[PDB]
Amino acid sequence: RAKAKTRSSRAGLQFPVGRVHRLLRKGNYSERVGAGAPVYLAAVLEYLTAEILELAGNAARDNKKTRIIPRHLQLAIRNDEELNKLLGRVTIAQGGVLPNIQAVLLPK
Amino acid sequence: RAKAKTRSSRAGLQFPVGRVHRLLRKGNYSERVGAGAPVYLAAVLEYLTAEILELAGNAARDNKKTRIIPRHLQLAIRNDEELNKLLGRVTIAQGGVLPNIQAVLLPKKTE
Amino acid sequence: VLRDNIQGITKPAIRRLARRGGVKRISGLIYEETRGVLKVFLENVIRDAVTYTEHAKRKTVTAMDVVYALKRQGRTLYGFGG
Amino acid sequence: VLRDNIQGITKPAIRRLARRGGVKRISGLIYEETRGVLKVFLENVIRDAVTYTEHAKRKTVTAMDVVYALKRQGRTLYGFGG
Amino acid sequence: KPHRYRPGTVALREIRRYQKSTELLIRKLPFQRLVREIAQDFKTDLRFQSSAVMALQEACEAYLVGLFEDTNLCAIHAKRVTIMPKDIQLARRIRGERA
Amino acid sequence: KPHRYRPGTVALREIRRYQKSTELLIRKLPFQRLVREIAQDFKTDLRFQSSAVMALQEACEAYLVGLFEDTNLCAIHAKRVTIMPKDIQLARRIRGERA
Amino acid sequence: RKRSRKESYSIYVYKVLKQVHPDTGISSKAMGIMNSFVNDIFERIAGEASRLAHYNKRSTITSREIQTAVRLLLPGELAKHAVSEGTKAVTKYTSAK
Amino acid sequence: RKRSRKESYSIYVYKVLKQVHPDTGISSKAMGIMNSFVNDIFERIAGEASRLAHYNKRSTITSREIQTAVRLLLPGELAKHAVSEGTKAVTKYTSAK
DNA sequence: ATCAATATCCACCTGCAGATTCTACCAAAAGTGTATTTGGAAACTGCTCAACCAAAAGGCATGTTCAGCTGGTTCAGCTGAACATGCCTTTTGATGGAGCAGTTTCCAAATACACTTTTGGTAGAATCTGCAGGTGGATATTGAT
DNA sequence: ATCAATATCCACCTGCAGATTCTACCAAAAGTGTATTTGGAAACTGCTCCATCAAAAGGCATGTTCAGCTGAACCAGCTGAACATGCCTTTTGATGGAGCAGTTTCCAAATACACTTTTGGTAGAATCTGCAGGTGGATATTGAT
Repeated sequence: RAKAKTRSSRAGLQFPVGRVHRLLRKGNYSERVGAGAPVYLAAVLEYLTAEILELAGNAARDNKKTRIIPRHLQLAIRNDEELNKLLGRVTIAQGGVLPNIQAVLLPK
Repeated sequence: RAKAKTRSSRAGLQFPVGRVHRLLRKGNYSERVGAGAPVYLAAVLEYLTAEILELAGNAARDNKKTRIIPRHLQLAIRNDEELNKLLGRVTIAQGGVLPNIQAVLLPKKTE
Repeated sequence: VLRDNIQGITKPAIRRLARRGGVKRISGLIYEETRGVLKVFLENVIRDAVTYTEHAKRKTVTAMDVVYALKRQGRTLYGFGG
Repeated sequence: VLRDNIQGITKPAIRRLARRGGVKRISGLIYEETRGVLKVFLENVIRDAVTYTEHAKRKTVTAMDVVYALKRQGRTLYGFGG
Repeated sequence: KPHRYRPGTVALREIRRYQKSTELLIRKLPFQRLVREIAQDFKTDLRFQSSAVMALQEACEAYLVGLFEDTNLCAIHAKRVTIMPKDIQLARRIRGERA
Repeated sequence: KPHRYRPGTVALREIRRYQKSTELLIRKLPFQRLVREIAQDFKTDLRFQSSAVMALQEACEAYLVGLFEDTNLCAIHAKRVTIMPKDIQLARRIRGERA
Repeated sequence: RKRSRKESYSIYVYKVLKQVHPDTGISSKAMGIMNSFVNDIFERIAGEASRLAHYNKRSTITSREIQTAVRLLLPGELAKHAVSEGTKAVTKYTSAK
Repeated sequence: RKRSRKESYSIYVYKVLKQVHPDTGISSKAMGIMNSFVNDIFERIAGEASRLAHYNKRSTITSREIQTAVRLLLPGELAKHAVSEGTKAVTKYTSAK
């Protein structure tokens, strides 16, 4: 009975591999689930989470705020071409819009 | 060993209830499937087929054709508001479009 | 109150929304059209939300019912669970 | 000599398509924009089609790969199987 | 004589102000009443959670802002600065919101 | 002197003719060559089924006709009858085809 | 001896067509379009039913989930007539055991 | 004694945030938004992997289907960096048995 | 109105490519019987919602002023629609091998599945600190001149 | 270009409203050992795909002409932005009791599964006929007169 290790630590990840495995089994996605699928998926979710938080933290520093709020997430997403494509039809609650005024109407 | 009666005839339907049941089991939709689900679904699919074929046969008679071709299916769908909504983002191969010309560019009246 | 209805969605609130949209000047006839458009959107969403409600044999519409109704119209909403 | 091969989608074919769209008069600059638009659309579809090809370990692009690629772009196509 | 800003300057100030903040711009109570009236015609004696109403308000507001954005681009396209019903009808027609 | 129709009448005849028929309007072979080049930039020595090419052709033409319809509405909206690149860019921007 | 086996809804569509319009045929392409249509509606309904069952912590898909899915996906009178046909079919099935 | 148990991704998001920006907190609403986000991407990927498996008559979902789904759903460089991380993770797992 | 050069509708004919039907083999659809598990229904409970008065207070209604916005009118390039002309790119068999999509059969190998043993994650309680709210001055933004 | 009158920042204090951390425990993660399906390696094979010719003809690439079109000013209403004043729906704080969302438990009825057994579905072969082309004629449109 060797000591209890977990898969997130073995894979070098923070996200929970085991829970993702259970969620795949439970949800009628496939009859069986391979060992590598939840590791790969967890890694992808971790990378994307880090990227969003990175940009929101940058936006947070521009506003001199130490805590991330939804506004900073909306600004991060809409200012990133690829995230905007991925989330082009998604509504971020309490996000607002980008300070974008069409140039021709702003004053002489 | 009583004689073989199909589920379709018992339901008074033409579509195959048994095949639909097999397709629900095979496809990871639910772990188990109730007996009434495939009957209901088969009835809905049969009704919609009858509606489309009905409108398509009317369009066929309009063009003096006895055989339904894809064109008639496109005309049937786009001229029916509810089918157009259901299939609004669907492309019918070899379907074409409706003879729709925007009214203001077609020729002048005092002519 | 003036219609017991959508007219409680006053002109200045619609103006504010247009301002957030970057609109500088607004015709007087826009307001009723916007109200109708809003009413249609709402009707479809509420219809689906209530349908989910009815399926569960519940008499209370939850936030999740709305999120799913919005999801099927391609307007996924984040922040209210799921 | 051939013409970078995008040019085989000739001006008269685009004109015909515009005619099916109910378009009566067409500026000379439309054609290049249309070619770029078509290329983008095609690029995305074939990319997904080839991805489906690679996953199946097949060397022949089938109609089903295209149909699925189109499905994921919200442009479901009927008439070529499935 | 009172100080007076020319037409458009204050509108721009409101645009910058409301695009900087995120608070909801529609009143909570009439929205709840509208929701309840519409729901009444489908099923009687329904109740609503407060977060369901906040979700609907957020969805409605995000939908309308997006439509005013598309409308403004259509208006600007016609060499105008005033949005009109035909611009809204155009935006909704092109998105396929066929009503 | 040769008989001569005014500008617009035959264009209208072409509209009625092509809206009555369903035949493919783009040439098969150039489309095949375009497809093979693009695919070559993703993966080498790929082959294609003929029905895959026909499916792509149907999709392309349905997409373009829909875009030209929206473009025409945008042109008419600007009190014009001639479509211009800015009309296409507007139509694609409103659909969210951001490219 | 090799020969595989590919299923379609062709024979059933043709039976329904003969029921609604006895004096009328159909091309092979149109039958293919109808088969594609049927497959699409099948997946849409089953997928929606699946999400409802998951949201309500329900492991079974019954005729209730189908009915609800139909009311959500189809508009007005089309939904009402289809639901009526499904209900009548289920009552006929349950009676004639 | 009654008390239920609602799971969330909150603790893992907070750990990642402290790894990327040690001197930064996060509100509860934003955390809820991130949890919703994760659930959405989960459902999208698993659903796409499921369809790929069904089309190729395969009953097993492997890291290959995840990879393919990722390449289809995510664009360009985002896909390349995420895919790289997944491959790295599976490689570390398989070696540290 | 008149009237002549093209386009299109319509009557009829023809034959062959694809629609329709017939006949065979078998994978899949029903029937029995048995084992599994789960959905309906009843009891309970405390979390949440509908009603609901008081007040305060920030927002909305109506009316007035007038500034510049919009659509009607008109006019000088202009350029993109039709034809004519020639030509050369695309169509439609025909060949004709190359290679690969199935198809089957075997076998290590990845993984469900029952059981056992911990321990990570979350629900409630105890500290904590970043910014909501308020305010005091220091500059940025436009209108009239 | 500068004064006048607002707007909004630059900066600070406070304390409190959520936000972070501590403690507990139990439900899910993880280990162990058995049983069961599955991906892939290799052999067969014949269906379909790239490449080539071949002869033609139908679309298209170039060039020529001018008719409505596009943009562009000018200006006469005209109606839609801003503010005052003032009235009031909406909002915040309470209150509190009622219904039901949600959890727990039990059991007839619903349903998976293994074996068996008949037969509806489908593939290829054999009809057969509806419409793609083709011929001729008869209205019906544009456009100059």
